[PDB]
Amino acid sequence: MPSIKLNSGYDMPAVGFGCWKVDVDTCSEQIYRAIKTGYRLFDGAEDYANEKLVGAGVKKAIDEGIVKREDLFLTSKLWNNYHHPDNVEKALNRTLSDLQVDYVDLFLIHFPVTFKFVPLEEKYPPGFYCGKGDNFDYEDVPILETWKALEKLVKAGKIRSIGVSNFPGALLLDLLRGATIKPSVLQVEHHPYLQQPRLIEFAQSRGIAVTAYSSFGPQSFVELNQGRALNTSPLFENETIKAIAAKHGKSPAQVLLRWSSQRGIAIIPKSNTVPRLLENKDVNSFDLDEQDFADIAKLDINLRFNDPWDWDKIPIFV
Repeated sequence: MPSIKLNSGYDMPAVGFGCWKVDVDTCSEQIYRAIKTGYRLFDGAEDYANEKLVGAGVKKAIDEGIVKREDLFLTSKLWNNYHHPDNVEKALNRTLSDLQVDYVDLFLIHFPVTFKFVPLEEKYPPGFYCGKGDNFDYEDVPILETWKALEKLVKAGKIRSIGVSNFPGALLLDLLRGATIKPSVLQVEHHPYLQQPRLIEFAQSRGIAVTAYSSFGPQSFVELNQGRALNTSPLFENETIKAIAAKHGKSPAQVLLRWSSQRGIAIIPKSNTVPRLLENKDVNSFDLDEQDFADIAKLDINLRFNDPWDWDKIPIFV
């Protein structure tokens, strides 16, 4: 129901359905199911390797008359091999073709990292393959060159709003100096173990909407192993989160999502189950108070789960 007005003039649903890590074999049906339930924003990306599957679910729902295209907010993200201005449109055309749509509502630069271009006929999506066997290889395309190509695509009608994912403050600040169309959205890893409060305040002060990912902190096998190795509890089991949930008669999941949604940050949880699907859609049924916000703020330990340093020592967050 609630909406964030982007600096581009369009309304972005505050609560969306996250397509990152969705089960491949049920993806189309979950998308359809989610539209039927009332979800309108779908947060996707070229790297998720499921945009055809998302487009088929979307297609089904539009065909049965449940929603019109203009009612949906489809986000995709430009992958790291496609930053050169010759190639940004090739990537975006594949997204649009996969999604079976004529525009996307939001197209983000996925990471400030420039992998060497790989033809889409060779491998798609390429992931960490950079055309040099198992080795990473990079190309010298400044962020602003990519941004200017995105701007061109906005003016060509293929994208409504553009933004960035996984940008630190200094890089976002420098982008703002060269941008003609300002970034509308900043999407970052955001949970009580990685709060980055000055980054949030910065983005919000410039009228940039913030979308959180990984609102639940560690969830994958690897992230929960790290957690155990660090003697750090999963957020669902964290004593502060459980105390606040108990206090409000709510689940830890609901406290985690509300923490963000109450501060005006967009959320895109994986809702892979009809129980989660309905709980995650009604997160705004209670308000955290000032003491809750103070208790949660103490949890910040700068624990970052999504770090290109881990890929190839790429210094994005250093």
